[PDB]
Amino acid sequence: ESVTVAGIDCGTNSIRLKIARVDADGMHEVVPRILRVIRLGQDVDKTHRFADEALERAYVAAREFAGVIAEHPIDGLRFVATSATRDAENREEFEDEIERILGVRPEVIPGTEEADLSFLGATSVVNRDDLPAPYLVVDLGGGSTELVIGGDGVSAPTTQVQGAFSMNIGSVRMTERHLTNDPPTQTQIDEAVADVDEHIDEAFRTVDAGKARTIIGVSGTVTTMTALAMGLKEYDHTVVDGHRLSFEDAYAVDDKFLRMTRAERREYKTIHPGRIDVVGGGAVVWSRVLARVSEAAKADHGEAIDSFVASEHGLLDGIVLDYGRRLLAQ
Repeated sequence: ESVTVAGIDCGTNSIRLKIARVDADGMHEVVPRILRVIRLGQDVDKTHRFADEALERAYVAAREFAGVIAEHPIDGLRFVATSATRDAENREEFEDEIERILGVRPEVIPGTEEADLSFLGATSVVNRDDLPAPYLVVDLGGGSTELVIGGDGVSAPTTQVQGAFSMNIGSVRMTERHLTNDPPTQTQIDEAVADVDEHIDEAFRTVDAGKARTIIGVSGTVTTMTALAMGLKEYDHTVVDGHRLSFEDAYAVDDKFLRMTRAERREYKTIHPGRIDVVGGGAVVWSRVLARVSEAAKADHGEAIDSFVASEHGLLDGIVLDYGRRLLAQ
């Protein structure tokens, strides 16, 4: 018995579609992730509502997805909406139109549910021979960044969430709020940094991040920076997924690209055209989250974290796996 489900993850910078088969032995890809960087959360941090052109870019993507889904029968579809939709005061209008295009009304899940699913998606395939738990998963999105940590596998299962928090900082939100100059000035960077560390302080009061022995980073910013640190001339998910990057290499690319002009960034084809404008915001968030989790680890059990593993499996996989296994019961 196995159901074939379709999943859509609608974030702040992009919207993704994935369709797969799900049974007792995990999931089996039918349609590997289709990415459309529609920037639906553009200016939402300031305006608190979706812009007309954003809405429209989303409907264009939606209609294409409806087309892809209609090319293979499915037992169900779950459309998940995150940060950008949580903040948009005109979200109902948005949901009303996606509902008539895809048949399903989008779900605006809270920040902790987003973290739970993201942890599921990234942790259901890790190789225990290579990565020691607790697993701390960082989903750095356009508008939100969640920190989720599981058990060490002794006092509690490695797949059971021990702490989860969704911070309201992201690659998009931080760029629009602080990094206004091309390239950003030291003063803008310092203000982005100060804003990020304050959110981390709040997050740490909830998530005991110092228990981490392995940092898994998911989403656009992490994978792109990792691809850049590897010297890739064009993006290639197969080589980035599961790659361990040292903190030294991570701080270095993060800083180079942060301080880079948008014209300079474009020379690197590995960076999706739709991420070039906000990569600076992701660089600052990522570097600070890494530095803070490391310090928290050394204080917790006397060991600093000096690397992280990039993963191409995040919220989407969690969506399709959860929904799938949820249908295989009801």
